[PDB]
Amino acid sequence: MKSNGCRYGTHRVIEPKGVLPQPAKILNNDMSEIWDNEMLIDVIRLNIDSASFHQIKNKLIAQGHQDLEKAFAEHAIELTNRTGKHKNEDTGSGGMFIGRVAAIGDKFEMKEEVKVGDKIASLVSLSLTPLKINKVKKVLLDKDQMEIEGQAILFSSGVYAKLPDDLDENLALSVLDVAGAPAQVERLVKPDDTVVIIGANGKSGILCNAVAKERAGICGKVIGVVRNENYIPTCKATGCDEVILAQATDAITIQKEVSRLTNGKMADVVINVVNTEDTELPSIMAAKDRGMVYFFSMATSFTKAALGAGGIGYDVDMMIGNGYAHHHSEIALDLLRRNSVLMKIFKERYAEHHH
Amino acid sequence: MKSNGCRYGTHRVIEPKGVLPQPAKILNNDMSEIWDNEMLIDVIRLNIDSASFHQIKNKLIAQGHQDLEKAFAEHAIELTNRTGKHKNEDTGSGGMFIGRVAAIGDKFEMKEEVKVGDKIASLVSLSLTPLKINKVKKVLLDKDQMEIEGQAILFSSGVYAKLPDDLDENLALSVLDVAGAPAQVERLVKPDDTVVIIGANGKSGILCNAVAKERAGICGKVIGVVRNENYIPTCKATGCDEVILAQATDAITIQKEVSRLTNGKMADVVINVVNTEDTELPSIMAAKDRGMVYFFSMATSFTKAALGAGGIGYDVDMMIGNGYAHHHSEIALDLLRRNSVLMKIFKERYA
Ligand SMILES: NC(=O)c1ccc[n+]([C@@H]2O[C@H](COP(=O)([O-])OP(=O)(O)OC[C@H]3O[C@@H](n4cnc5c(N)ncnc54)[C@H](OP(=O)(O)O)[C@@H]3O)[C@@H](O)[C@H]2O)c1
Ligand SMILES: [Cl-]
Ligand SMILES: [Cl-]
Repeated sequence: MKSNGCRYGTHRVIEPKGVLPQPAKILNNDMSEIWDNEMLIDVIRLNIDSASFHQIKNKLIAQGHQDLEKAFAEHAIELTNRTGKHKNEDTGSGGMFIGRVAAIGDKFEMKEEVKVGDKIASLVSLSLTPLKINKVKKVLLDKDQMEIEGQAILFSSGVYAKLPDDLDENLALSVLDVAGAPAQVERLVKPDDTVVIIGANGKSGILCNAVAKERAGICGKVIGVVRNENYIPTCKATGCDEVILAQATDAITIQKEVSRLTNGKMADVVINVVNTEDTELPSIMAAKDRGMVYFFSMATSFTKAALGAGGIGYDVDMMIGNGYAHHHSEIALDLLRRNSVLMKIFKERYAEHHH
Repeated sequence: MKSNGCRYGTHRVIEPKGVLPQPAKILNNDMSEIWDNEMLIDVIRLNIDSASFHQIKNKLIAQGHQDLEKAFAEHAIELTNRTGKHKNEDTGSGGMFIGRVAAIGDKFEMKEEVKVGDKIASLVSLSLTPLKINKVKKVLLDKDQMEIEGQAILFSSGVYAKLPDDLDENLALSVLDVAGAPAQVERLVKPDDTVVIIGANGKSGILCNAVAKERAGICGKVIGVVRNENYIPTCKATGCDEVILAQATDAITIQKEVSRLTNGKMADVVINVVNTEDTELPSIMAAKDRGMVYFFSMATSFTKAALGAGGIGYDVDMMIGNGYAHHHSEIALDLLRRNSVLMKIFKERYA
């Protein structure tokens, strides 16, 4: 194993030469030998980023491909062979994965105690991970996941977690992919706050609904936004006091409905968890003056948010959703254990149980 | 005056019929009749964004033509008369306009007090501004300016300011262009904070250096980051206690040098104002734990920031720098009037 390993894994970077793995366009996908403080994982399953999966899927369809599950599998193997990593070349987003530890480097900065063989989750993005895909066993088009056989590198700077034993690996894969959303909502929402959750039926949305109502309290107000009337009971069961039916791209409808529901006061906090483009301005226009707009979505464009707010004279704080926060995996899992409505939904949507 | 006017400009949106003036491709430029909540202005000069004027030029050179200034005019007439606005259809950008108020709507949400015939600067992009161009008088290459004889609409949600009576027109516009940056930094910097300003030598950077030192005060520490050793005196003159020499795209150098100047404590606040790509992680890696990173540059990539920080286990807050903040014009003009060193550099650079 090579000796002088950058904990950020600059030694894997190929192009351009002076940037770190995530902004890098091409990384080193050679698992023949690892560096001194890397880590090798035999990859079970990829959870591609929802904003990315949705963009690739719509790309393959516009390209006219016949068997999406095959077209997607080819899309993965091709891009990972050419770039070294599954980073979407149009959105910049990645995803995460679960696997079994193959090789711990001599100087790997062991955080959580894991030995060779343990089954862990890479909570850092696929947008920075050197990944080799040998075969794609299965594409799950409606769950953003891919069973594969392959290997990936964890740098000593990366975030990882030994899988909980109380849940199945696929439910754990799903909750951990968005564990940063409820952790951040816990910090943003104060008692008596009005919170608007745009994309409230989604995977991170239903966790944010619940945490938002816990934090805002009996006299706070949680408002979900969805475009399918069938989602309304789930949004209310997971925390929403009110639900607006609107396209997340519809700024004028969302602003009028939030205004009506709040006597013109609008929202202290807006949480954006959709996976499509052009929802920046609708998110901004739901916020009270000097309110907080937290963009968790990887379909967010920095330019549409910045110029969207400025163009209409909105002075609101606009945050870039950080998928990492300290203890987020513990905080997310604790939310599931405390909330059985949420645990039931997650198992039904993302786990593979029997009866 | 047409009633039921939308403060956001939707009533002047033609294509697509579901989004706001900014992302829309087609706008209505009929200045024959304005809405009750609008302001008609007589545009004197069009100040196209550098990257847009450095695209209409580098496209017309290919098809030949003549003069280049004579071809930019033709392009703008066609774009504004068809699209309804001067938003580039490739870079998606547009600068600002100066001119004189011609009509004030009855129910218009007046911000700064102006009258008919006052000379205003628009603080929203041309990318959302209904614009009609009757004739171009001159096209100022390399300065990105366009004298015209046209009119433009500001919506009740627009932002504008009257030109100062006590500062050069070009000096004031140059500072109005970046006024959102020092206004927002004075909210983020607390007393005794370590602040790192990446791009400390630029136009918005020296404004941020000064605000950062004022707010952080005698026992705080302001650290500039520049690529060129000739920039150190300017940074110090405008507030940096220290300057780091490094390429903005070099996270590992910047991180080691900030650890050096701070005994490994790093920055409570990192301010990024370089207009160059791949500077997200270099900005993040200068922050201490649970520190704040402010991205003001349009070169920022949302996913590079979000997935940069999460990818390395950095629990820092990251903010999209708004080009607008309440009273930002007055806040930046007052910063210039209070700070003579800053004022002199500005007049020397942009007047
Ligand atoms: N910051 C990070 O590190 C990080 C990590 C993971 C995820 N993310 C981002 O967070 C977002 C949510 O992730 P997720 O796993 O929760 O995704 P998800 O399960 O697919 O949820 C997306 C939700 O958005 C809704 N939606 C999308 N477009 C809409 C529109 N135009 N109008 C109304 N609703 C719309 C969808 O409802 P429909 O059924 O109506 O489409 C769905 O409920 C994604 O953008 C993802 O990229 C970021
Ligand atoms: Cl612009
Ligand atoms: Cl404090």
